[PDB]
This record gives sequence, C-alpha cells and structure tokens, in this order.
Amino acid sequence: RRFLSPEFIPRRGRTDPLKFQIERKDMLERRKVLHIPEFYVGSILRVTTADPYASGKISQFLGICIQRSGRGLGATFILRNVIEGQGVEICFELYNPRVQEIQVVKLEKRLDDSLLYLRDALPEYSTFDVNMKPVVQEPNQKVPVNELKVKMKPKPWSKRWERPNFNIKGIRFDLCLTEQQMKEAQKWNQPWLEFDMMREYDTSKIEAAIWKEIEASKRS
Amino acid sequence: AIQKMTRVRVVDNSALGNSPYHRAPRCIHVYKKNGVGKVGDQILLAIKGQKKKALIVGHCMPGPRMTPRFDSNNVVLIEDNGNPVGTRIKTPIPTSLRKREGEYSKVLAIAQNFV
Amino acid sequence: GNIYRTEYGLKVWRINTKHNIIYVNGSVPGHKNCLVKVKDSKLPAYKDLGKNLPFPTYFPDGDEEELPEDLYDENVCQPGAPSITFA
Amino acid sequence: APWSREAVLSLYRALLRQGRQLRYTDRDFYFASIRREFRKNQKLEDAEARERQLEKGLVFLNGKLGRII
Amino acid sequence: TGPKFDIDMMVSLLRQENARDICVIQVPPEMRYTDYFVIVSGTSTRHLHAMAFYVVKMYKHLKCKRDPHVKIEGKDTDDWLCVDFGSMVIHLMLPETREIYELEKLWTLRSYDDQLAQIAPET
Amino acid sequence: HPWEPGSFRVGLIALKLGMMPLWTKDGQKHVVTLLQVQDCHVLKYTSKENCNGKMATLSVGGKTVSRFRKATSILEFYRELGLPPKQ
RNA sequence: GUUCAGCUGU
RNA sequence: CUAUCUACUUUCAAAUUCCUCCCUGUACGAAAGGACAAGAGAAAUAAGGCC
Ligand SMILES: *P(=O)(O)OCC(C)(C)[C@@H](O)C(=O)NCCC(=O)NCCSC(=O)CCCCCCCCCCC
Ligand SMILES: [Mg+2]
Ligand SMILES: [Mg+2]
Ligand SMILES: [Mg+2]
Repeated sequence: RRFLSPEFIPRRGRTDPLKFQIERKDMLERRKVLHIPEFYVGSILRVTTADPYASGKISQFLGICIQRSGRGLGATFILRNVIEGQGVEICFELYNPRVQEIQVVKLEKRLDDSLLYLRDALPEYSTFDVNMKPVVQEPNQKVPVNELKVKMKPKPWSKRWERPNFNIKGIRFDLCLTEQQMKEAQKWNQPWLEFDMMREYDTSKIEAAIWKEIEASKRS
Repeated sequence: AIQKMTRVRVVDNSALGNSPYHRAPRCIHVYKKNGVGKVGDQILLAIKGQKKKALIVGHCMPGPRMTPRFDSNNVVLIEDNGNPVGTRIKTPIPTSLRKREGEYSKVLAIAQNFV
Repeated sequence: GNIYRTEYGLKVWRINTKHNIIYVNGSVPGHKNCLVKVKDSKLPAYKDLGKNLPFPTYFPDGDEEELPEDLYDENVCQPGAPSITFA
Repeated sequence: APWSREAVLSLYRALLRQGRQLRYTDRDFYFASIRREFRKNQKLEDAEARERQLEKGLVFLNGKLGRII
Repeated sequence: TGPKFDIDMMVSLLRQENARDICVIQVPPEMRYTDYFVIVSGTSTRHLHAMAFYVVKMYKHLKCKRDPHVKIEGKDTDDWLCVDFGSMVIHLMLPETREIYELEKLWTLRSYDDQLAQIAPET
Repeated sequence: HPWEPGSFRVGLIALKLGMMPLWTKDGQKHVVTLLQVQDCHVLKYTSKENCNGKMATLSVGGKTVSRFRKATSILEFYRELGLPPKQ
C-alpha cells in the first residue's frame, strides 16, 4: 500500500500533459528539501513556517486537517483549531518555501473526505491541544479510520449538511434532525448520479505514469 | 468582509465591549473608499448607544493563503486618538497587522496571543 | 471576447532552456494551448534594457557555454533551494 | 503562605537578587515595581488565590515567557 | 565607522534624553513579535515627542539602506508613543498611562498576567 | 551587429501551457503563465522602404501544422523556405 | 404594538 | 413592445485618485513655519484580461 499525494493527480481538462510533468518536477525538487508526510482529512498536523511579519521567526500552528484541495505546486490544506475558545482556520500551501516542517501528530482518516461541517459542530470536535505529543505510526499498517460522529449546534448551519449532495456520514443527524427534516432533504437526492458512467474519471493509468516519474527522481 | 450593519464581536477587555446590552455591536461606517473592511481596517461601531472607533482584528471571510480565518468577526475598540480602550486582548490576533500600513503597535502590545 | 488584446509589462521570472518555456508574470489573454505573440515591453520605463539581451537573437549554435536547464531571476525561490527565512 | 511562608519569602529574595544584575532596566524602577506587587496587590489574600500568585511569581522568576534585561 | 543600532545603543540614547523608567524586556523567539520590548516613561507630552524623534533621528543615521524606514506612531495622542524598529519596539508612555496598561507584566507573564485573569478594567 | 540604443529586436510566438504559483525570497507569491516556444522560425524579412513603415519587419511563424489543411499559396511559400507550415 | 433578537439574492 | 423604418451594437491598448514613508527638518525661512518635484510602499476605483 503506497500513498500518492492527491495534488499529484491532475484534474480532468485540456491542459497539455507537459505542463503537469514540468510542475511535478518542481514539486519533487521541493519535496527533497522539505519532507511532506502522508496525511488525510481528519489527521492532526503541526506546521512550522517562517513569519515574514515577525522577522522570520518560526511559527507553529497545530490543527486538524479539514480540507485538501488544489493541484500542482499550489495545492493547499486547511488546518482547524480552537484557540482560547476562538475557532481559527489557516489554509496552508504545501510547496510554499516558507514552510519549514509539516509534522503529522496523528495520522487517521475520518468518515468524510471533507470536514467543513466541523465549523457547525460543537467546539470540542475542533479543539486540539497545541502541545499534544505525536502518536507513533506502526510500520506497514493500514491508516486508522476514525469513526467519530460529531454532534452539531442548533440550526441554521453554514451549509445544509443533511442534503444528499454533500454525502456526509460523520454527523449524528438523528440527534439534531427530525424524520420529516430528513425526508425533506431526500427531495434533492439524485439517484442516477452514481450510475453515470461517463462522469467517472479513471486515474489508474495516470497514477501509474506519475509513480514512474516519482521513482526516477528518487533514484537520481 | 465587514460592511455597514455587520455585527461584530469585541475581543478586548474594555467595559464598553463586555458590558451586557440588548443590541449587539454593529458596524455603521467603514473607513475605506470601497466600504469593505478587512483586517487592519478601522470602522465606526454602534455600541451601547454610542459611536466608538474599532479596528478589525479578525473576520470570517477567507483571506490570502497562510493567513488565519476566524469563526467570528472580531474588533478592538480604540479612542479617537488611536489608543485602545481595553488593556488586554485574549483572542488570537493575526501577525499580519504588524506590517500592514497604519498604526498597530498599540494593539499588538496588549495582545496576549498571536496566530 | 475573441479579439486581440495585449498585456504590457510582464516580467520574465524564469526561462526553461530544455523545454523552451518562458515564465511570465501574471496572466496573458486567451485560452491555454493558444498561440501568443511575445515581444519586448514597449513601456517607457523598460526602454533601453535590451543592452544585455541576445541581439539580434539567441543562437545556441554560437560559441558560448551551454545555458543551464533553467534560468532564474535573482529574487525567484528555486525549487531545490532551502526553506527561506526572513531574518 | 500559598505553599509555605518560606517559599514566598524565598521568591521575594530571589527576584531582588535578579534586580541587582540588570544591565539596562533601571534598578530603582525594578525594585519599587517588585515591592508594589508583593507588598500591596498580593500581601493579603486567601488560601486558593495565593497559589495562583506564587505560580505567577515563579513564572516571572524563570523568565521563559519573558525576561527583564 | 561601524556602530550598529542595537539595544545597547538605544538604551544609551534614551538615558541621554532623560528617560525616567527604562524597562527592557527580552522577548523570547517563541513570542513572534520583537527581540526586545522597551517601555520608557516621560515627564510630559513634549518630552515624549522629543525623545521619540531623537531615537528615530539617530536610527536613520546609523542604519543601512537595506534596513526599512521606521514610523513614529501615536502622534495624535499625548500620553503614549510607540516606535516599531523591527527587532526592538520602544513604547514611550506617560507615568499614568504606563500604570493603566501594565505592559511590563503582560510581556513577562504572557498567560499569567493579572489583567488577563478576567480582572477587566470596568473602572 | 551589436546592440545600439534605439534598437528593436524580433520576438517569438509561444503556446500558453498554463499557470503556476511562484514564490520570491521576500515571501510573496506570484502566479506566472508558462509560454512554450514550439517550432518558431523567422519566415520573411522586409526592408523599411518596401514595408510601408518607419521600421523594417520580421515575419515569425508559430506551431507546426498539417500541410493537408493549408492553402496552395501558403504551401508554396513554405516549400521555398524549407520549413513545415505554421499555425 | 414597536424596539430588540433571528433569517433571507431585497 | 410579436420592433417595419432611422440610429446604434471594438473610437482595440497612453489612468486616475487618497494615504504613509522618503526627499527633509532640506530649499525657502529674520525666525517660527516649512517645500516642490524626484522617488518608495500601501490602498481603492476605472479600463483590459485571467483561473
Ligand atoms: P511575613 O509576615 O513573614 O510574610 C508575609 C506573607 C507572605 C504571609 C504575606 O505577604 C502573604 O500572606 N502573602 C500572600 C501570598 C503572596 O504573597 N504571594 C506572592 C505573590 S508573588 C507576586 O506578586 C509576583 C509578581 C510578578 C510580577 C512582577 C512584575 C515586575 C515588573 C518589573 C518591571 C521592571
Ligand atoms: Mg454563508
Ligand atoms: Mg433585524
Ligand atoms: Mg473585470
């Protein structure tokens, strides 16, 4: 089981393949200087950056990863934490040269690929100790999947998390939504969407070619 | 981020900010030509039946990369001469204020946490 | 749309000699994979800075040390450079 | 007596010792300012509160959060 | 001809200008603000403006071109002036204003400060 | 010839590959556009008198394209030059 | 009944 | 306006503005007072584009 960082896989489009090869070369060179670890949405990270506004003094922000988005050199991830009761989010750029270190304090996967609903969840689910110690990751073991289901705050939420389009599975809807509210959400359900074969984007061949480039760079 | 009528949270320890009032503090004027307030922008507030200048230290709207985004729209009260009404700030404030154009050393001096 | 437009004064951050790629600041008109006309900036501030540029053009056949794969601007952070600090 | 009356007195002597090795800070200002905190603000307190003040003084003595030159 | 503008130089200038209660705090690198925090008392508003310009006048002299320029803040106020050089932040405050804010405690007791213990200025 | 003040050298035709983030040592981000030069050649030279302009003109060609979709007259021009047709 | 609080592409 | 007629549907791209710093405590200024451009940064608007 080998993990390919999501930003390496390009999105569908008409971009010339050479553009991705050139960008992947720059990405691999930056990875030699800075070790970018494997992490997922739901993992706890501590990111160290040099502060331009504080004369380059290093800054550390610890938070749970709630989103990984972007492709290529610009790919980003958002870390969320509650500091002094204030919810804070920072969108970090993986390949920004300011980043000194990216440490995975805890490596795990949550039920959802996005945790933006944590903004609407109880503050405890977004509160992580800034001085917590890294838990060891056993060699050659599957990434643990955290099955926690969060309890939400009273509506209205930032987004209608119950609607099928989000496909959220990490919220205790039964505690916060009545049966009628749940059924009303199903109106927007699109059963045909999952069976639209032409919408499928198969990256198996693309990922295989990328791995050859990744291996070539490591050898040289 | 902050516009006229935007409700704001006072994050200093000033009596005016922390005093209980039925009406939440609301922005009534933004001191920018476009009327859109960002971090490090002064505004006028309607707080406890008074008009007090405030400085935006945090807002919900997403900013540039590597910058903190806050759950609430945070402001600190300042006098007309620029002195802060409160003596302490406990809510984390961004460090980008230091190099933003304008006077922010007074606010940074009373800030306990930086993010 | 679908008309000719010019973006003036875009600096060349980096040059890739192997793939013949010019890294130019900001954005240029047109869709990706379109053909664009690139020319020395006509803006008055950038006048007479061609003293140090290949004239009439760059001949790689000519007798000179082969250029490195990438040419960078003094301020560009190169991919393999160490993580920057502002001290 | 947060933990002991010797601890508070020991802290007071310790801080005064630091005040005599101040390269830049006005030693007169440092001593008077230290006096005000111990003499007035915290001299009369209760059992529970006393502990917080002693921990505050120890944090000041260590100087890990901030040091007075 | 190499006298750099450092903390030792600034305290010399401040003492030369009759600074009443110089307090230099060494701010640790973890606190991402400045290397040194300086709080000076002044006899009057006229005194604060004079010593504020003198330190900035000497700084402009003893600085490199690459070093950024500095701005005196709080000129609108009469009690409190501050100058953020970059590695040193000097706050020039009147005696009464200095007591109200207790900046010495805040920067020496970041999270243990009394006022930050919910002792808010309700006065 | 050597470069002289007031000289105007030729430019080139490039293809727009896309955009990338670029960072500078001062910690600023810059988005750049990648322009790739594909089969760019000089095609024609016209002197000042014949060009009906103050300055002489250099015609430059861009991406190589199929000869099967070009006009006969254009196909004859490239045949003399000895280069595949341009887009 | 307002004010207030709350929600909304007004 | 279910728009018959007239007119019109790319004058293609020279840009304005406010603030801070700087010049400068310089020129002037009995003196106080205090430049102007030259620049630097930061904003906003407008125009043109872009992901
Ligand atoms: P005595 O009768 O033998 O003893 C008197 C006692 C100790 C019994 C009496 O004072 C008492 O009951 N005290 C209660 C507890 C106490 O005193 N705690 C100690 C307080 S520690 C303190 O105040 C530390 C202050 C830290 C901030 C200092 C700021 C200095 C700024 C300098 C700027 C240059
Ligand atoms: Mg919303
Ligand atoms: Mg209302
Ligand atoms: Mg537009």
